[PDB]
Amino acid sequence: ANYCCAYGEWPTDRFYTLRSVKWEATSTGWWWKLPDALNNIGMFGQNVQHHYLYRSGFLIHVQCNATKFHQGALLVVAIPEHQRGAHNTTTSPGFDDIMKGEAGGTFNHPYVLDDGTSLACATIFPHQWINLRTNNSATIVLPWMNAAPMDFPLRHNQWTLAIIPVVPLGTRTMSSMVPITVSIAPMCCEFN
Amino acid sequence: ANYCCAYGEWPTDRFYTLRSVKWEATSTGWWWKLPDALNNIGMFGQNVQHHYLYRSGFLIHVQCNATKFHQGALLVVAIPEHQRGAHNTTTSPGFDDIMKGEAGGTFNHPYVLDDGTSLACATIFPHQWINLRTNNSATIVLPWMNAAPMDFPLRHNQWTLAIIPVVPLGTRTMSSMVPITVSIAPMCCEFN
Amino acid sequence: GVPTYLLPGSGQFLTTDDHSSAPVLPCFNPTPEMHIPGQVRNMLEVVQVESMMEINNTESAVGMERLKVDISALTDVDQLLFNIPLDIQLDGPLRNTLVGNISRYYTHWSGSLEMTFMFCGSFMATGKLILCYTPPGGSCPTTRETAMLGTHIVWDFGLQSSITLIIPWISGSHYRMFNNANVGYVTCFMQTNLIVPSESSDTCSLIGFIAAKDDFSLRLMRDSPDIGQIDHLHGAEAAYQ
Amino acid sequence: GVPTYLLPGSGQFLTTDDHSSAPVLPCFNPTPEMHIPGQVRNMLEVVQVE
Amino acid sequence: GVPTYLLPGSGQFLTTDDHSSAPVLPCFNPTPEMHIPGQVRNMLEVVQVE
Amino acid sequence: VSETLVENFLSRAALVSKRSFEYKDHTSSTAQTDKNFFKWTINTRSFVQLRRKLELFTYLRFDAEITILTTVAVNGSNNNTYVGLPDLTLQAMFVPTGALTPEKQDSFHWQSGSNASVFFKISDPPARMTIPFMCINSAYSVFYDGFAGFEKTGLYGINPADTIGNLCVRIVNEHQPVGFTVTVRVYMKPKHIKAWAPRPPRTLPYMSIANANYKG
Amino acid sequence: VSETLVENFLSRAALVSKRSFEYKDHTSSTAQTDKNFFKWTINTRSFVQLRRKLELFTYLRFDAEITILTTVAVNGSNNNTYVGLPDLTLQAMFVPTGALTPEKQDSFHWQSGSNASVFFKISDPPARMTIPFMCINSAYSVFYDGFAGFEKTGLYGINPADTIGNLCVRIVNEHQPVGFTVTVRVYMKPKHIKAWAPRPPRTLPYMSIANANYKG
Repeated sequence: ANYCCAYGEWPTDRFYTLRSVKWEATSTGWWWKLPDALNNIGMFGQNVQHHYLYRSGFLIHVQCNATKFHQGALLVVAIPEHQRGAHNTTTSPGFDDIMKGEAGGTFNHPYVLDDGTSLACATIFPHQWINLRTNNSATIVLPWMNAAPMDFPLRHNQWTLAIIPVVPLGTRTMSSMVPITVSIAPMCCEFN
Repeated sequence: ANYCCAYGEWPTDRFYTLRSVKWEATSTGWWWKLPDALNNIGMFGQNVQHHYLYRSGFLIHVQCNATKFHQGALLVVAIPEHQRGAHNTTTSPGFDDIMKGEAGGTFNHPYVLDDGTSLACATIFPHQWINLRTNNSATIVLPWMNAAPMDFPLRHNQWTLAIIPVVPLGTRTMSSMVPITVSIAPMCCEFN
Repeated sequence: GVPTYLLPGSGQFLTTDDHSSAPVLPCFNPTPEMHIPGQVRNMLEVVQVESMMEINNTESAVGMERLKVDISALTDVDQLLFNIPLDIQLDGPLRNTLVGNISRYYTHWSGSLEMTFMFCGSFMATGKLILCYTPPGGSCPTTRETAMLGTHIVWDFGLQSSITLIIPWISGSHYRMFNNANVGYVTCFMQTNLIVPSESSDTCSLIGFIAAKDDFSLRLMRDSPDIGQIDHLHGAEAAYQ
Repeated sequence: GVPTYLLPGSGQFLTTDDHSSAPVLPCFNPTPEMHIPGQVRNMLEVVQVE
Repeated sequence: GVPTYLLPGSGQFLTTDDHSSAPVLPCFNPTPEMHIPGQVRNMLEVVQVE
Repeated sequence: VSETLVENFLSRAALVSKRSFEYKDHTSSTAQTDKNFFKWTINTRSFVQLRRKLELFTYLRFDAEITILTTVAVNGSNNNTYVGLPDLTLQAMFVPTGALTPEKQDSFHWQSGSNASVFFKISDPPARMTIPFMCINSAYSVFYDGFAGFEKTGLYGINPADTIGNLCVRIVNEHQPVGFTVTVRVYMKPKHIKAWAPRPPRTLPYMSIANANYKG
Repeated sequence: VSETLVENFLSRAALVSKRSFEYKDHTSSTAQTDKNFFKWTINTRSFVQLRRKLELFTYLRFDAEITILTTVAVNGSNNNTYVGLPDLTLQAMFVPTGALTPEKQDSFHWQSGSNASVFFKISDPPARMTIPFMCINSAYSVFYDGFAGFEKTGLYGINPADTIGNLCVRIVNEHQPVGFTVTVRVYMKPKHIKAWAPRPPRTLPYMSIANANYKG
């Protein structure tokens, strides 16, 4: 339903549905590294384990379950090669806090995207808007996005799907709760 | 009636008539800065106040009321970007004595045009001659005369209309008096 | 065999010149280029992408809380919701946008900007706003009736959720550029109160975006003052050792 | 690859010469020129004014 | 007669360059080459041998 | 009839600046802002002859060609043995308007990639570069009948436009044990000249560079 | 509209290294690894301005043009008689990745035929050579969201690809009886630039060269 096709281009229907995240009035955001997630869980994971080279392009679907009395705005942005940095330290981020798996991570400085850039200019990336008064879903298609025809899924993440609440969720009762569901479907399913 | 069209070119009929000036046997001259005058007095002034950019080209008409027993010669010259200097001082002229409004100013050194140039070579500018034995009127049309397509009327004067008596007015009685009337009509009346 | 004479300015190193150079390591074939999706050839298409503005101009606001302005049930009719000075190369709402960051790399800019506002309240929230634009020569209005004298648009966000207004063509260099600002303002006033159902939240938020149109131009590239030369970064002698 | 020899008077600065110069700040487009009314191309038409 | 100016990197010896050289002992005809059986023009056919 | 064209009439190379600066290693903090470098804002009112020749038209449009000829003289002190004049390299940087001008010989502004620079040696043909037409308007305003700023304090006759830029010249070499005197001679020659609205010539010798005041 | 192209936006020559080394005959074993030669790995993160300008696209493909401008200053000691600055020849060797970098001024690696070298004199126009695109991938990775090695110890953000190579500069001449100070200034200018996937600019000044850490 009115998907965003990233950069102008167009390259099996498994749609691995991740566990829903809890959107509160104090949430900062969530992110998933696409090759890091979606593996070791399904047939895509077993193929990624059995092969050194894999092909992708993905298909992201994000859904929100909210009533007509809920308000808030969500920015769904896919960042290519989102190399994130640490905070108040010169050491590099480690494997444990870079590779979060299917659980994913949470932003601690969403205003700078944990990189030092600006969240305001994040719209330059392929993105969609979720305003809980006009729409409650967003679909993004992604390209290959690599400098080389081959890469190693276990060591390099191609895309980073980020969901950041620009406008905090609100209702008359301050116990608001809206679940967000993310579904990822690899495309062309090539593994060699 | 046989107007001077300045430089060869050709680009509403309000004809704001200024107060007449008194031409004596000891007069030195008069000058008006065209955007400086003609504003804050009429609809052109209100448009200039309401807009930062304005378009012009003007239409100058000068008339003299003299009998057949009067003698004298008048040089009506329009000077583009007449930046005038001070006398016996290194300081620059001020806003108060540069912007004289619709009243206009008077030359104190007409032989050098208050600039340090020569009044003899002032005929290189668009000009007309008023000899009180052949004609008593002069009409001058002006072009846009600016380096940029836009300018600020409140801060920059485009033209300077100067009237200098080369031959002093004379009659048998030394109480001579001839009034000079100046009428200015903006052209195309554009304000944006 | 060919008689020649040297010209003035020969054997000088000019940092901005286009001369062919001797190819070190010739007969080496670089890796052939393939199609990487998404390619920018002109920086103009970068600034034609909408970016969030820091509408909330209060100095107390920091972080994400300065990206939105709050319309409360006690905001009261006839109150200035926000004021946006229209000056790209100036600290303010547009300083941290894409258009501002790219324009800070150049000296002369000219073109028309487009501004979009999105209402992010409840589905049943209703109200009206007045969006006023003032030309570069003028003063920002303070009250509703003097705001209504100039060009304005009444935005009923009960039905519409987004409003777009196009700033007319403007040349920043002529208008000042260290004339030695006031290039224009965009203001918002509350025409009515904010009406929300009891179950919904009594506070709604507004966000704004800015982008350049296809007539935007930039000239005379300079050095951006955004980030200053750090004396020395952490790992700097590794390249030399 | 081209054998050349320097001529007398090479590497001299002659104040009256017409030689192309290296354009500082290339790829910079100057402001396009518009029609300003009244243009003098020859000084002769200046002296033909009384 | 031809106005020229020297470019940066002139009069430098680059060990990897393809420029014609002055032939010492010109007008000397080398021994004409005959057909020697077995000739390698590309190193690739060398590595294609088991 | 070709000799009296405006291009031939105005396109004559003229000396526009003849400043000299010291080079020795100033251990003490003295002679500030001119320790080892020379700065000059590109204008045409410095020399009376060229100023009067240019002040015959209201509007001008031209490209300035800059030739920098520099000579070194033996430091007029210390040992007189003529060991020679070492090949000192110089850096001439053109700073267009709206950019930052260096304040000292070792400032970081000398390394900016935005400002175009020319490196040349003392024993080479003089450096030469041509500055294009760099005005926001369609032509330069020799005369300006207006005030620069929107405040009443704005100076009369100064156009915020024009102001081609600044020229900065320094000695790249780190202070040798023996100092030297460097004389910098820069010549400007307008090219592709276009002129509008001729004006009467100027009598009554100039009293200032900023304005057109006279002593009558 | 041609001024705002990516080629014109990124193809500006910028100073990337300004190291200087001593030359005198060190009879004693001191100042190791920098006795008479200068080594620099070709990167772009050294200077903040160029690093921020480059860190606007995810992928880049360009050829680097290197200009080496060197000046010699009188040794700040011993006799002050300005006998002159002798014409010292220099050797600049480009060592691509996967090759051996010299460790001393007199190592045999300076004579290798595989590494391309440039010999130039101190009193000549500055040396200039252009390095082609030398990555195994189709483009350079400004940002790399991955770990280099297959072991978990591999550093984050460092791509085993890219790594254009090293630049080594030395004084070919055998130690003169009097030493000297040599300043090496090298300028890099990308050419034939292609860019992909533009990125938001960088606020929050850099805290390191290896990573993208911030102080928020």
